[PDB]
Amino acid sequence: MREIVHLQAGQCGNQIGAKFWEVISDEHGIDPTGTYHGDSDLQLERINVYYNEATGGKYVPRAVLVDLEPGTMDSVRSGPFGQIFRPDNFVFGQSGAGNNWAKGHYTEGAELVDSVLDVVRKEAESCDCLQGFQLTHSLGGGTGSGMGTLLISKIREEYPDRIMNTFSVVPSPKVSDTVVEPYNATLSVHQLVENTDETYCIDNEALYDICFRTLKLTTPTYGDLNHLVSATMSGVTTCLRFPGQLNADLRKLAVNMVPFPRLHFFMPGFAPLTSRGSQQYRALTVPELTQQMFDAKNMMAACDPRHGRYLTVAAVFRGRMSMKEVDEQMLNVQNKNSSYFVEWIPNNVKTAVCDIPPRGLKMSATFIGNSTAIQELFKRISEQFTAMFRRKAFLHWYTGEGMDEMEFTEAESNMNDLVSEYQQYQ
Amino acid sequence: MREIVHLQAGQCGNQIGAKFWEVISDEHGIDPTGTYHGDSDLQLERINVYYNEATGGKYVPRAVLVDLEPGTMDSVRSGPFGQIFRPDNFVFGQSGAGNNWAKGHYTEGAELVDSVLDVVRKEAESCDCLQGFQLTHSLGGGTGSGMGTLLISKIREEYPDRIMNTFSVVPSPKVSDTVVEPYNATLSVHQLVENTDETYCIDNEALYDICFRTLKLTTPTYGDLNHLVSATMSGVTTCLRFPGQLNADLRKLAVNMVPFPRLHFFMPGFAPLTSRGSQQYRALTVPELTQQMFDAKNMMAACDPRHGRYLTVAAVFRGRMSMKEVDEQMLNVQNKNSSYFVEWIPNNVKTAVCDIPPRGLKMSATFIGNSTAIQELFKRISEQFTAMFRRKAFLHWYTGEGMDEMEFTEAESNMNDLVSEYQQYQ
Amino acid sequence: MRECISIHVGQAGVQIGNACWELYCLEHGIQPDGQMPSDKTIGGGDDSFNTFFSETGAGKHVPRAVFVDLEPTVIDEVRTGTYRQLFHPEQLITGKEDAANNYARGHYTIGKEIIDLVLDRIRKLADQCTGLQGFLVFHSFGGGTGSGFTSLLMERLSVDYGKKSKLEFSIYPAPQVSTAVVEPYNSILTTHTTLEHSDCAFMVDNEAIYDICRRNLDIERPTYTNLNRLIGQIVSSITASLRFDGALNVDLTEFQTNLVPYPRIHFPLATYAPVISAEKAYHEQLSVAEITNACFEPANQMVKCDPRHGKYMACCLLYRGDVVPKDVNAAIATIKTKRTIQFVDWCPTGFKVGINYQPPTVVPGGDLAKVQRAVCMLSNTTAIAEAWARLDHKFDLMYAKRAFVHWYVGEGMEEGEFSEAREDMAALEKDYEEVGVDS
Amino acid sequence: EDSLRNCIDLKPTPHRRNFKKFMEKNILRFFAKLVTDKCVDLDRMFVISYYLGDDTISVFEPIERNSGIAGGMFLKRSRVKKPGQEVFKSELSEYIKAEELYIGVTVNVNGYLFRLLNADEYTLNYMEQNTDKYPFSNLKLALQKLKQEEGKSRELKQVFKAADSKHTNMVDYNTFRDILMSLTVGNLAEQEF
Amino acid sequence: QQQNLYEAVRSDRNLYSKNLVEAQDEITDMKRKLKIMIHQVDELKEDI
Amino acid sequence: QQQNLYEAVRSDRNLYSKNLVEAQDEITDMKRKLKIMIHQVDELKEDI
Ligand SMILES: Nc1nc2c(ncn2[C@@H]2O[C@H](COP(=O)(O)OP(=O)(O)OP(=O)(O)O)[C@@H](O)[C@H]2O)c(=O)[nH]1
Ligand SMILES: Nc1nc2c(ncn2[C@@H]2O[C@H](COP(=O)(O)OP(=O)(O)O)[C@@H](O)[C@H]2O)c(=O)[nH]1
Ligand SMILES: Nc1nc2c(ncn2[C@@H]2O[C@H](COP(=O)(O)OP(=O)(O)O)[C@@H](O)[C@H]2O)c(=O)[nH]1
Ligand SMILES: [Mg+2]
Repeated sequence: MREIVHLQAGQCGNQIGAKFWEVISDEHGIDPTGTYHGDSDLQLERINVYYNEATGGKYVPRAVLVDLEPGTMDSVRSGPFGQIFRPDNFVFGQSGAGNNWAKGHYTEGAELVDSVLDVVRKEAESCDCLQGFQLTHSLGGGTGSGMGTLLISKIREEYPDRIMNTFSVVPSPKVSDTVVEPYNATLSVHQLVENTDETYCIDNEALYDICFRTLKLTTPTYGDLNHLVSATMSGVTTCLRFPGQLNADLRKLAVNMVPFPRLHFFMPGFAPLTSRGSQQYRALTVPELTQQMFDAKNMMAACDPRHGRYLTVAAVFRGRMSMKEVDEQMLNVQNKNSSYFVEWIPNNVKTAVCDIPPRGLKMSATFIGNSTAIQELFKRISEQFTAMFRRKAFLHWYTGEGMDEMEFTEAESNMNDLVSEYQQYQ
Repeated sequence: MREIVHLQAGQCGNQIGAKFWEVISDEHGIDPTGTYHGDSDLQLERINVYYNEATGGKYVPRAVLVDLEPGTMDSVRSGPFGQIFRPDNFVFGQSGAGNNWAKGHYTEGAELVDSVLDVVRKEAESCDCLQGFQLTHSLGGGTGSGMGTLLISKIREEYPDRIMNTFSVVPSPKVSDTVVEPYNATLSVHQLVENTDETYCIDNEALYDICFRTLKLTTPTYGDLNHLVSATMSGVTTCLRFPGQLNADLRKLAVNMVPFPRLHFFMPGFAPLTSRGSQQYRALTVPELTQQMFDAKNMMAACDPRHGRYLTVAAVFRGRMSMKEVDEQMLNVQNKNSSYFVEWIPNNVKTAVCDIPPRGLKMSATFIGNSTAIQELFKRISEQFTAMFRRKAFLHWYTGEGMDEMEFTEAESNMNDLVSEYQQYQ
Repeated sequence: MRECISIHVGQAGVQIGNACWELYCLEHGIQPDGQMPSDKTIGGGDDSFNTFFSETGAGKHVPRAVFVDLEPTVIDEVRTGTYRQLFHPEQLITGKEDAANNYARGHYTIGKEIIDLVLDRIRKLADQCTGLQGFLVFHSFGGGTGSGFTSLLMERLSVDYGKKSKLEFSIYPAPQVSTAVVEPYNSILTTHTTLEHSDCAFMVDNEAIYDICRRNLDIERPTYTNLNRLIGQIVSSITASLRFDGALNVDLTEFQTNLVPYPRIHFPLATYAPVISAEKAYHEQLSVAEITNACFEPANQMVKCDPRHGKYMACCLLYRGDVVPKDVNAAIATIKTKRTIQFVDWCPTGFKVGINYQPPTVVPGGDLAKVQRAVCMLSNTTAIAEAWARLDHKFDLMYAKRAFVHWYVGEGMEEGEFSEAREDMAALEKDYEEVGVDS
Repeated sequence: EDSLRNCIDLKPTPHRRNFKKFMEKNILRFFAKLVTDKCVDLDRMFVISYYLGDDTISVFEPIERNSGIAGGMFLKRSRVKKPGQEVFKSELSEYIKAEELYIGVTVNVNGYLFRLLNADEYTLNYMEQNTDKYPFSNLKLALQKLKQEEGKSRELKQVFKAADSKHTNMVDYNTFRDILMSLTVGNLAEQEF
Repeated sequence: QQQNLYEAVRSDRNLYSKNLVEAQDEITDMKRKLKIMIHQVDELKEDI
Repeated sequence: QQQNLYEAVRSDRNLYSKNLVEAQDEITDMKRKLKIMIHQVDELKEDI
């Protein structure tokens, strides 16, 4: 009906997508063998959106799995939900990109994209009515930042009348797991801002903070952080594959949250989050969900929203639940925090209501939000890039593969224009 | 009833016809003893097309098994299906040819041709209403190419109003397993294009491409290669043996594929080829079958149809289905690939359907297509002949057996005139 | 229905033929007595022995070869040794006086009195076999019998049987060491016969076997009793497709047309690989690519020349053992990629392969290891003209002082054959440079 | 065995045969005859050879004088499938006749029934030397199968003495057959005999 | 580099040719509509 | 040779795009003609 193609690049994109294909398989009641074992029939009426039918009742996921280093695909098949992925969808190279944007884009990631494009185009024609693309990667690496932005470029020039929903794991200063990623961050937002319509910035420091103070777990491994991300992955589009009373697809979110062709950088959220030891003492109510969507503690990006002003906010609700309490409290948070929203546009909040909550919960709410506090997210990368390009360091790895030094100046120039426009409209 | 007489010459022809007489024994339910062991009754309504009836409920193949060395006759008679072939159907010589067309066509093949006529004319006259002939041979060998071309000219002089189709084994650009095969093959195709109605060009390297890439197998023995050849051999006469919505003989395919008496070179293919891991995840569907047809990977000839363009296309389908997506999807690939078809003739593609699919399968389809891209095969053996003949290379094996140099020049001149008119319909 | 006949000439021939036939005993399981072992009371397992061994109603298998030599001393060790009951009492022809390192003694004066005795048994072995491809000749250049008697044997055999195949395995003189002095006389004066009265002729050099056996098998100080095992390992891989089943069989007629492009160009070259010890066998994996690369390597080359200085005209693959055809094509397509190996521009397809299923057997006390796959080269190249050039230069400076002429003139032959044999070769070397010249 | 690798691994690897079994491994030869309905043309003695390397069976018929048929070879070094059918979609690896061949076992090869009648002397030496695999070559168990009828063991002495008319130690194989089947125990198999 | 550019430009050329064929089809169909309502013009002229 | 092929294919692609633009311009022009004679239809219907 409205099919979404999922693309996975980089090691971070492969791990999150492996968690993403696990949650929606649990939501639709699909065992790791490939059959369907559920109770309600509503999980079967809308099944072609995320899964493809095969003979014998076997369901296969419509996804593309790409990475030059074949290290992570051995772990993907060895995981709990790894038998369902198609071996024709496992496209890999021979040598890793080595944390270099040059090798990931123009030398080693330049001949594998022919093989990636034929799998993507084959799965595109298999769909009945294509709805768009969602992709996951990391900006701080070589394969995900390199081939991800390459694949964004090559698909946008071939499918113009579609949408791109990018879930990018942006680097953090204190959780800096690389020393060269200022180069890769600046050289990927050049390709991101011109060929994407909706981009979700995810940080690791925000997720480590949430699992400490909100969930209260002392061992937050990557098998848990990807679960928090995968909740927002499955909650953004829950009105596309389930009934409700006020439905909203990804294009309706795009036209309600993107007023300008360059102001399309978001900040996600998910807020029925409780610890195990405090489940008994909390009332699961619409007022308590509304309270904890909007605080700075629950945002999945390392930015304080109170240092800036929101432009647009959208909330997607799930569950059998009222509407006056939704409309009053979304109006109440606008009236109380009047200084936290810009005054030149009214009704900044979009609401969508569904019918089916996820398994093991009563009601859910997914938060997405455009804000001008992403200036602090990109100002740090600016100062990192300027102080690092000033002495021309970490550069022979880039000029030894074909690119001139002028592209570094253009990436800083594009990004300086991006922080000019948000400050102008704040 | 219309019965097919099988001709099987050469060592290569013996190794592919042994597999050919295995699968139709497997499909018709013929045990190695010689009786019938199956479940249904419609397998026996038309079994005289390939099998002669005798006492005790026994069936022998309607084939002649011809070779000059007797080493591979003990190979045929002691195989898995060696006791079904008639002992009197083996014609053998004593002094082998040994990769020389000249000995096979004028000295060694001049005596055994009379004895094998007496075998075939005795067998062919016993048929009630003989449909036609079929042949398997290799162009690179002394027996199949030297003497099998004598048989081609001779039974054409004796049975004019018949049909004869050849599964010819053309050389490969890199795999080439002779040093003197331009002398073995160019003079064979000089005698072939005058006295043949249909020619299927089967190349070894294309089978190596299929088994490594499409089926993902690592040890492709000749038994594995000959099944793919034998699959499309049984796949062209399916409607002859079984009822369907629209039947088709070899005569019905010939009158739709060849528009002129010197344009009779085809390029076979087979659809259901899928790798084992991808068997369970791929939906066996009529658009999926026709998607794998026109891909240049699937083809059994060492030619690229993108370099040339098609002239006529045949599709013979197996399995109970609707005729809708056979009709609709071939029109789509006719309309999408506007530059890959001739424009001076419409409706180039012929439809045939059969009710019974092969064993262990639901739907199947066979590709038979005339193309101008086979000129690349003829020009490649043209430059190898030209760069060998000018300095009288390997000539004392050829001019010492009677035939003069004017035969060699006419072997070129007929071939250059053949590819001259191949260019004109492009 | 298929049979093969071998003729071994000279002390080299009768000594390589002993190791050639003990391996033939071991591939078919023939005991030195001449039968199947008496532990096995029912036999006739497969008629692969019919081409090399005869059949008697008492169960005895008799070989189908003949041994000829003018020296009785090396012949009668076969009569005295372990295999006395296996070999026929007549199939080993004995002379009385040796040719003594000469050409005229072996040709005109002593070779005549035994040329009729062998031809009776050659005819007797010819009407036993229903189908005969041809005759294999195992002769030596430096020997008196291998030069003089052979130069009348191939001449008389060509008119005894017209279109029968004629293969030669010649013990070529080594370019550096030699056991004699007058071996250029024995080598040149037999080439006039062999260039017109032979179909194919592989050359074997002893000193190249010396270094190969030393540096590869890790056996220092070898002996002829193990070199003949290596040569006898070469002969089995050639006739493997005739006896044993394979994916595709190569005949004795198949490669004689694919390695001889001109009647004056009938000198291919042999090479065997892998040649490794038992200790080296299990450490190194033996892929099809890793055994075909050493074959084209001139270090493992079995005649002392260099194809890098020359250029190939034809080649022949003899694959025997656990081999699949997929990586055979990947190997030969990789061989066509290196520009170090150079082919001529007029033979763009210079490959013929042969596949055999059964891996080679090993002998107790042998040097080679138990191997699962092997490959043999029969390649024709123009680098033999480098070896011929340094052979005639030695011949010309030796003839310039007219040394050793009296040993030949007084035997009966004239001295005009010395000038003709030098000149006929000189036209042949002119033919060798003209085929190597491209357009 | 070549196509297992597509689900064993994402990228296939060449199949690895048993180097150890090929390294230590002679040939076990059995005498066989053809078993169908009563037809006069089929009285042919075959010999079956188990190779013990690649686990492979080859059947051959020696050429017989003044016979109307001359079959040099029946099978060429190819493995044998038991008659249990189940050819396609078999989830397990296929069943192949292992090296379990006694005297008297009718083996169904390629639809042709072959009755084993005799073994070569090397084969019978293998039978008696290797007995953990073959309990039918135990002398101790062979005599334990006879010890169950000690009541008739006294009568068996007069039964033997009736045949021993010339006071010799000298009896026939067919006689030693017919007393041991006139016991009518039904448990004396031909291999134990 | 030249081969990649040539293949991409050839694919774009084939796409442009297909779009030209589509434009011709639209021209023909809505030309037929134009003829239909031209006949309507003639009918209403007869009505006047 | 590859440069010559790429430049010829680029010229052909530009020609095909130009022909597509011309066809779309014809589409728009007789769309304007269609709407003009539709206004004419309305006028003579008012006359009727
Ligand atoms: N490779 C190899 N070469 C051998 C062998 N036996 C002899 N030769 C060669 O034969 C040469 C000596 O000539 P002979 O063969 O002994 O002489 P002949 O053929 O008996 O002729 P006459 O001595 O005149 O009787 C030596 O230079 C060796 O190179 C052998 O077993 N293996
Ligand atoms: N939150 C989270 N971050 C991850 C995960 N896997 C990888 N990352 C991040 O990805 C970054 C490394 O990216 P990298 O694998 O080198 O990218 P690539 O080389 O292009 O594939 C690190 O900074 C990690 O923080 C995960 O499962 N969860
Ligand atoms: N496709 C295929 N080709 C084969 C097979 N066996 C042999 N060939 C080819 O046949 C050629 C040799 O033919 P040859 O035996 O000389 O033919 P003959 O002399 O007429 O019997 C080789 O180049 C092989 O590539 C087979 O089973 N399948
Ligand atoms: Mg001697």
